[PDB]
Amino acid sequence: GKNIQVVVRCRPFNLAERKASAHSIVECDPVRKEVSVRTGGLADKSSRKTYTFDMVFGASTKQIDVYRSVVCPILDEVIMGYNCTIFAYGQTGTGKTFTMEGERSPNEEYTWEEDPLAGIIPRTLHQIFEKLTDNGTEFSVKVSLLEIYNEELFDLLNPSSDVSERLQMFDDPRNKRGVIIKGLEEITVHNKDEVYQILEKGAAKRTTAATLMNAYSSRSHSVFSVTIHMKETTIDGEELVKIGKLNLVDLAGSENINQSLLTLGRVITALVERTPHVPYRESKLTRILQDSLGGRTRTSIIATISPASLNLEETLSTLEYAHRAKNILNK
Ligand SMILES: CN(C)CCNC(=O)NC[C@H]1CC[C@@H]2[C@H](O1)c1cc(C(F)(F)F)ccc1N[C@H]2c1ccccc1
Ligand SMILES: Nc1ncnc2c1ncn2[C@@H]1O[C@H](COP(=O)(O)OP(=O)(O)O)[C@@H](O)[C@H]1O
Repeated sequence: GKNIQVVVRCRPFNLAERKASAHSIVECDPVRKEVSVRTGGLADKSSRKTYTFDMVFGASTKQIDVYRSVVCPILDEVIMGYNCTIFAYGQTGTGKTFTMEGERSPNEEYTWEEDPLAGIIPRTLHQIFEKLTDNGTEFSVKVSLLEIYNEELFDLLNPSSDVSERLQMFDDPRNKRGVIIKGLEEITVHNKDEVYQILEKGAAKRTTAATLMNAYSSRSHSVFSVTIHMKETTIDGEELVKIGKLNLVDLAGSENINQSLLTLGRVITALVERTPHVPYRESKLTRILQDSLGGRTRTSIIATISPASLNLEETLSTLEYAHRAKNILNK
């Protein structure tokens, strides 16, 4: 089969950390695909815990590095007409949103297409209209942003209804690994020069959500999905139809009440321990992404961590968690 691919990304020290000359307890070595953590002692002598992953990125990693090495390959499979999912997992403040969405560089330095701080989502949409418009492919693109807060579903892209409007989900009559999400708005994206606008509306809606729900940005789970309908007309004249779907999942903070987060962990454990029963149905998150966990979707997890000594317990928790997920087998 194809085991779930797991990569670790350690973010750098923030400006409010360097002024204190903070000592890092995290060492990354991409070539060895390892991440080493200082668990005690001194900088002259100490013990450490090491873990090997499918890939490892350190503080110096740029957004372009992440996209080229992990996303590009995945997007290509999506273009081939396959289903793919990428999870962002880790403690609040470690880089989940930065990685999945990115942000705008300060003082309007670049346009959104050239902003080096752009994350996976914008780069993906942009490239999509770049690699397909390149070919004589007849294609369409739809996006949806589904968010889960306290086990309730919200549409963060519907410009018609406000966030407070919760959605309903049901099991799909056909697909046994799928569900039906009543009301989930799907937005057609005609061209890259329409991408930014769609994302801005999402960010804006997220602000109203923050107002209404406590610690919304750290406790919610978000699923940004992109579906590509393609009518390919190869140079040989044959017209092949393909449907590609990609799920960019930004999970709630993992730091020590969140039924979806608890269940995801239990689903992963059940899968790795080969336990007969997998509790997918015990949460909205796992029911919605059932196929991404031991199913027929290509899945990858980007675990984000802090290099600060103060986050040791949480960083170790994140690594152990990510480490275990490597043993999951999809098809
Ligand atoms: C001023 N500096 C300090 C902060 C500015 N950052 C900011 O406003 N940031 C929010 C906005 C900024 C613009 C996009 C938006 O988040 C956004 C919303 C979603 C969502 F899931 F909601 F649909 C998904 C991805 C993105 N990516 C951002 C992006 C970043 C770079 C290039 C292209 C697109
Ligand atoms: N690789 C990185 N390089 C530079 N800054 C980063 C990086 N990862 C995160 N940050 C910054 O640290 C803060 C937390 O990142 P964020 O992605 O919002 O965390 P999370 O979504 O995991 O809570 C933001 O201010 C962000 O700009």
